[PDB]
Amino acid sequence: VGRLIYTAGGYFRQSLSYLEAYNPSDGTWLRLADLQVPRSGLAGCVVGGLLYAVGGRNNSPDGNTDSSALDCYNPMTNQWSPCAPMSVPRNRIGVGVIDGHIYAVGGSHGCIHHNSVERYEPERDEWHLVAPMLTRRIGVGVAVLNRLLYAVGGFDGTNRLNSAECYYPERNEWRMITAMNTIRSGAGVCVLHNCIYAAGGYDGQDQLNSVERYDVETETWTFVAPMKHRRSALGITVHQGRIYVLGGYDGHTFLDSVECYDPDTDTWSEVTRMTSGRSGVGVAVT
Ligand SMILES: COc1ccc(S(=O)(=O)N(CC(N)=O)c2ccc(N(CC(N)=O)S(=O)(=O)c3ccc(N)cc3)c3ccccc23)cc1
Repeated sequence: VGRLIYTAGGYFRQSLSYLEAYNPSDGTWLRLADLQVPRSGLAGCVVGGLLYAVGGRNNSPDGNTDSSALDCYNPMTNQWSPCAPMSVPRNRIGVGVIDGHIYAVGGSHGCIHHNSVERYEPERDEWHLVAPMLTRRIGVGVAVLNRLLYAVGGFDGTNRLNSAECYYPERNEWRMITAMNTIRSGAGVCVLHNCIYAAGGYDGQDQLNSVERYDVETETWTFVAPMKHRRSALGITVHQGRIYVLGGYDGHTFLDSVECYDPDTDTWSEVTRMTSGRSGVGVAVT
């Protein structure tokens, strides 16, 4: 009877179709309607209390194909419903919500490394392209803060990135903001109390466990306590003023651990474990 952390899809051995939700007050997991097609490297977001699944890579009998798909899940009806697909496929995608619109940002088609972002209008059920990013980004993290969209880290097709750019919908243009002190692709990026948090990811050498935040007051990146477990391609969300990071890859095993970050005490604790270790999930809280 509360807001829940949903995790859709993921990977373990092959692409996953699970939808599950976690209740933080009683620490319990719920099993909900599976995705109609299994996907990993998708992103999740919530608009108008609906759960949208964006992008990822399909796994199917035809083959493993990068997805263009947008699908919408209603917690009241426990039902998945297809919507209009994006202009292009996008694996390793990031998404953010501004003014009840979904921004699909970056991602990979084959090895087209996208730098185009498109915006979906739920009422109209339409996707319309907007200004493309300055940089090509896949495995990119996205965050919205004061109606400004941030794309953080990723891989441009040749380099792993520590830059981050910020989108002013007002002007429909992108500007580069201060780079992170760490190169992160596949990171977890969320907003919490006027900070963007980039957590884990891959710097090109090893999977990361460090966490840094961009304080927009200072437009500079600080380090904070690190996670207990290295993890790349994690899912991240914020719930009741704490950060949650779910699963991911450590270079060795597919994590099932869920860690919770208290900004007040600047510490991480492991609050639970998922039912199955996985990575590349989409996460949203409604
Ligand atoms: C073989 O073992 C597996 C390890 C992970 C998975 S996955 O389910 O999580 N998955 C599914 C997909 N490709 O769609 C993904 C894989 C790699 C990514 N990165 C590349 C990027 N950002 O471009 S990475 O930086 O995080 C990274 C780099 C190197 C290593 N060794 C590990 C991770 C992803 C980034 C965002 C979302 C998903 C990603 C499946 C098998």
